[PDB]
Amino acid sequence: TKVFKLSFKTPVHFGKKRLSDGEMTITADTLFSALFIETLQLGKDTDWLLNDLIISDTFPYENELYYLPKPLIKIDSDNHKAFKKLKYVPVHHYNQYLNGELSAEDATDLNDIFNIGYFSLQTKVSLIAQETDSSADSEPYSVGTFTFEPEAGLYFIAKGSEETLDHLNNIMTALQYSGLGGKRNAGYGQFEYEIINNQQLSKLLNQNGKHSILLSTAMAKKEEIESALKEARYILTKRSGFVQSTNYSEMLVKKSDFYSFSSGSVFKNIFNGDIFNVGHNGKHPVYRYAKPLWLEV
Amino acid sequence: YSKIKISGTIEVVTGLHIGGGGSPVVRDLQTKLPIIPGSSIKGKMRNLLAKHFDERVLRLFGSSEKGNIQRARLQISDAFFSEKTKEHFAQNDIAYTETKFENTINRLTAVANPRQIERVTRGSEFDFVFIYNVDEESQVEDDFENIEKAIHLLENDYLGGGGTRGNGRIQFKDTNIETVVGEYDSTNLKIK
Amino acid sequence: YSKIKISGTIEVVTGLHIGGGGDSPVVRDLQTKLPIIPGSSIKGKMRNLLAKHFGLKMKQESHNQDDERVLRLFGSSEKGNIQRARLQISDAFFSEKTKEHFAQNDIAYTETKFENTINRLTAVANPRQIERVTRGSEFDFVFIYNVDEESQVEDDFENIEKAIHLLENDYLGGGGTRGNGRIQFKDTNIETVVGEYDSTNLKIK
Amino acid sequence: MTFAHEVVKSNVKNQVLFNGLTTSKLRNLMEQVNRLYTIAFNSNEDQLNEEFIDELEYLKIKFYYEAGREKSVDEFLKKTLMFPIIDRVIKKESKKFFLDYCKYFEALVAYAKYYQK
Amino acid sequence: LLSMDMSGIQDFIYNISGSKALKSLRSRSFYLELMLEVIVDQLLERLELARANLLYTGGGHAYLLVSNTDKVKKKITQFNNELKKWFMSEFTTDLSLSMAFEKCSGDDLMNTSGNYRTIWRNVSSKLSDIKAHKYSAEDILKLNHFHSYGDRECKECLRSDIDINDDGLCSICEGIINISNDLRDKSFFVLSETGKLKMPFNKFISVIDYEEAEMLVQNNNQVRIYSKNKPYIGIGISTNLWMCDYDYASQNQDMREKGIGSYVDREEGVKRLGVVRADIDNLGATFISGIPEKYNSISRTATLSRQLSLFFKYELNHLLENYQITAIYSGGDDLFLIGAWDDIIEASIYINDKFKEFTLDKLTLSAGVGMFSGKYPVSKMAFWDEFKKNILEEKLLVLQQGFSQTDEHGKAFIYKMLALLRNNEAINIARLAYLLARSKMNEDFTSKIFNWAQNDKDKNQLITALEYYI
Ligand SMILES: Nc1ncnc2c1ncn2[C@@H]1O[C@H](COP(=O)(O)OP(=O)(O)OP(=O)(O)O)[C@@H](O)[C@H]1O
Ligand SMILES: Nc1ncnc2c1ncn2[C@@H]1O[C@H](COP(=O)(O)OP(=O)(O)OP(=O)(O)O)[C@@H](O)[C@H]1O
Repeated sequence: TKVFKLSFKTPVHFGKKRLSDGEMTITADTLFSALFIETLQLGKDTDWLLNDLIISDTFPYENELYYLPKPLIKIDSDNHKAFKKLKYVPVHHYNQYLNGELSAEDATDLNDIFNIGYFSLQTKVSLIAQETDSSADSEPYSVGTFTFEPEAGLYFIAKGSEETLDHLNNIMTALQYSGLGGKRNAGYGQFEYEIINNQQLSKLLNQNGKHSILLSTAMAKKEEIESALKEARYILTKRSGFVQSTNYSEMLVKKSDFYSFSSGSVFKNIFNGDIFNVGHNGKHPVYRYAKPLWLEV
Repeated sequence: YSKIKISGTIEVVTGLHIGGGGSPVVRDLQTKLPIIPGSSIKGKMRNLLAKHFDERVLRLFGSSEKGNIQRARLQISDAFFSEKTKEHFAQNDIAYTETKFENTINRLTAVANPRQIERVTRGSEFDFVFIYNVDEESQVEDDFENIEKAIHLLENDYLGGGGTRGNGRIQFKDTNIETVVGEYDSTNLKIK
Repeated sequence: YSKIKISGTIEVVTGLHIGGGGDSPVVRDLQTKLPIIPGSSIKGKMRNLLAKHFGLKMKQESHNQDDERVLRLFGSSEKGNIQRARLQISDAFFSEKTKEHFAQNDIAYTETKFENTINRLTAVANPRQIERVTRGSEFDFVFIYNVDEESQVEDDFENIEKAIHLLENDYLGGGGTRGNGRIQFKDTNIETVVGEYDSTNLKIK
Repeated sequence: MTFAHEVVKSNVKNQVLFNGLTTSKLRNLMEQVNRLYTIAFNSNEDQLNEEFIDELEYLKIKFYYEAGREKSVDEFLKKTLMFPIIDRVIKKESKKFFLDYCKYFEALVAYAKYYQK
Repeated sequence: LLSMDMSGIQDFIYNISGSKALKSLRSRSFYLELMLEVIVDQLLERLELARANLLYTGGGHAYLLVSNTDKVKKKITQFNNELKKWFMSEFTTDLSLSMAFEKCSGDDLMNTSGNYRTIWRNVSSKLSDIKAHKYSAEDILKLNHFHSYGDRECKECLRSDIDINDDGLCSICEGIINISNDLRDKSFFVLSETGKLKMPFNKFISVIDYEEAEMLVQNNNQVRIYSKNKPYIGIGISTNLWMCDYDYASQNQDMREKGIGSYVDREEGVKRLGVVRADIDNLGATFISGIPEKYNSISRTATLSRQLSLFFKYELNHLLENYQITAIYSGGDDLFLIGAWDDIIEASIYINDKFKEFTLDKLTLSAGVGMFSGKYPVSKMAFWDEFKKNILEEKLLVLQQGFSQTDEHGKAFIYKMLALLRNNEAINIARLAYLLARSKMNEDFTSKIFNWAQNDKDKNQLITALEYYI
């Protein structure tokens, strides 16, 4: 169980609905998708890295401090205002939060100190139209990009057998030169990675409790969802989009809509996910990653 | 399979004006140091190369819109000032970006309305990186010949705005070719 | 597809005052603290003179449209039948040989010759000082010409020769009618920098 | 530093300016400083040229000679302390401080110009 | 005590990027408002009950005081089930509604020991934690297995699940366009079974005038006329719906609604757009805490809520009449105005003062205004005393008078001013001293400007004012 540190140094576009939307972190779906496409391009085998590996979502970090998503636990006060405005809780204070030891003023201070990047829109045009030869409008369009301070970035949580971890490290060595976002070929999204161990993160990841904090985007398989939702606090997130090299027409190929729990849901009955298939009318199967990575407290 | 890295620096022979804000120039909203978007480089190379001849230009950048789909083979990345230029200008106390004043003459009227434009200082150096993904062995020599031709045309052309008016001329120096993934020799490939 | 490069030097016959900074200084490169001739000024004067040579009508005065040849050579891309410019002007920099001469002979790069103003009915004078590059200095320029078509090349170079010939009998900079800013061209070279078109038969005086 | 402004206000006596000093008495003065201003603004390095050192010496020559001609010029050149600052500029060999002195004298000139009969 | 919350307004209202964006936004806020109104009315019909039972509506909330009967509870649960079915059928993530209720007694309402606030918080808490669990098992399975042949995203409305039609528009957004076209001219909206826009209970909304509405009344048709702030109507089921629908673009020579460029093309300054968002900062306590220990009755809470609703739904319409601004989202505690950069700022200050009058300086406003270029996706366009007295009134007026009296000093001179001021160095200050010496203003203007630049607070105010000038 290692973590992988990511520093960017170039703006990255991550996207929700259009190109001119900017987003800070990315989900396990696009992460596994990038790993899988990099593997296929490299020509190695996918069986090893399909049904053994567990990937957690990407989360941001700052100078020396790491972050995790806000648990969706019922804190019984009544402000319900400063906490709603909080999105990430530093690791130093995680167990303090889950025991209701976080004060309103401390929450305000954390919100004040949480600057880890800013948003930008760069305007771009496209003269590929008749403009080159005849009177034709240049078509302006915008892309949403997000940048980090020189001491920031994203990090991973990965776990599995050591052989799978070695394969993952190889693939990431390959991948640091492809992208991890949107307009990869337009100049966005190259990174350097580094493997680090953290004593505090390790203790947090190997705790023992009664609840569970979901750190990835997963969906229970058909026969286990019924028992999964006995006592659950969760939010669903729709995940759609097109696919890369499935048929002749990109604009005719579009993945089937899929729904999965978010990255902060709390469950009482642990379930195992699966790599659901979201293909139809296609030559090769298309995958989406739904497999949980729990922390028990 | 393997990946080839093309790294080097570019100089502005005359001032450069990408000007995404426009009359400002593109910057980073915190560091305020000007950059060069990779979209500009990619678009100018693609236009010049296409106008130099539609399979090879399809092959390098990839269109994937015409019922047949081709993944891009050459990735451009953004640029930033070199540390050398920052040190040099700080030592010599030189402003990073100039502001030229201009006009325009109304015919039958001959009254000039002024104009203000912001221009990157001459002689700055930007750092650039290209990544090439060799997917067909028998094509690397032709592809690099084409990319050299594209660089050659770009050296004899302009980037950004008002190129016919006397800005945007650039130059390429200190270019090395290094293989970083895989086992393809990248010592017989040249880009001037 | 080919491109033709035009190189030469522009000698200031008398004091040139571009002076885009507005006392009343002159434009300078901030890398070398030197006065320069912006390319857009050269190209604008070539445009104006060559347009005035050919037909320039009232209705033509209105819109900044002009003769098809001038528009063809300099590009409009404004209404309907747009034409991409075939000719690119570059800036001019204070050459190295004049660096050496003014260093060896200790010659200032810019005079400050004072002028005055005698208004009428009061005859009271009003003084001013302006800056202009010193006589005899030279600047290096480069042109790039695109050939989007094969047959027209001779006519375009004829028009270019005409434009240069007119410009040599006019002024750049300001106060031209008042003496400043006369230039002459010399040491011209024409070479096909990219492509496969010969240029041995092409000349610009 | 505006202490020049303070001294000029202290020098408006019951009105006269420096007891008979006029801006045109300063002609040769600002002409010399502006001429040096040009020759120095042309330079690149802050390490002063040594014919520039000679030129600063020649400027000090003009200072004593102007002081010798007129008593009001002498009073002006003594109280507002052109003379130690020139000496320290000669001792320091720094260009930026030379321009600092230049805007100092220009501040004096402008303020006096607005401060007149 | 029954409470309803609308899930996804702030997202679904802000997926607009088209050229007709402004027309949709007025139509989209009105669409969500009318959804809430028709759903609450339909509920009250189920309860065989009166309209007076609706204590508060606005934003995505609603509050009702209904009978505490097992019959009432079963009807509420059943209607919740059908309601959730319908929204899952039409949007499936973008819009959802929540139901919640908690028992209360007469002793509670009469403000005995502040338990009114306790029950208010309890119902809020139950509403806010039932949103955690929105989907049963079988529903979530039902969603994930539809290999259904569908088209692609609506241009005006960002939705993958939706299917486009002619000109790349789906049905919902085209109906939105039509009703937006009808918004400015016609004042009455009808609840009819054929209509134009799809609505919860197998109903449709179209537009009517008072005369054909009258005929509908004498047609004894099961209709509910919804009006545009019109009293003294007396037409069938009179529903003076409270809404602020103002647009300066209709004050021009053409009555037809115009695009965003009608406000961009102003020549009095840069061709840009202004946007303002405002929330009452002290509102949660105001509805919850109220007047402590002596006036926390249900009656006085109702009065407070209604007065806030009337302010945020009528007074804004009259206040905006002198500004080139169009009202988009108004109601609840949210205020959204879009228009010229100068007019947005002036109207923001003026409405701030007027609100301070209406609440007698008891409630305050938190607001933020930005500048963006024209025709930018309005979706992404949207995602006090010192500023008035010192900046707008004193320094801005000084600078305007000085720049109007002395010519030749355009954006270049002010931009050199900016270069000297932003880079807070003493060398820039000395340069600015020389620049003001060279400038041809009255000596008072120059002295005041220089001395403002010498103070950090005064230099920031000065740069703000002069940036406003351009
Ligand atoms: N019809 C509307 N059009 C535009 N904005 C609206 C509309 N109705 C309400 N709003 C505003 O949008 C805000 C954001 O709505 P949001 O999606 O956050 O839901 P909410 O009603 O606040 O409840 P919750 O967030 O708890 O689900 C509301 O608080 C309200 O002020
Ligand atoms: N006219 C009104 N009558 C009754 N309740 C209202 C009215 N307008 C708004 N509200 C309610 O008051 C609540 C205020 O919560 P909200 O988070 O929207 O603002 P807030 O808590 O004041 O935010 P902030 O404190 O950050 O300004 C809302 O949930 C809304 O339902």
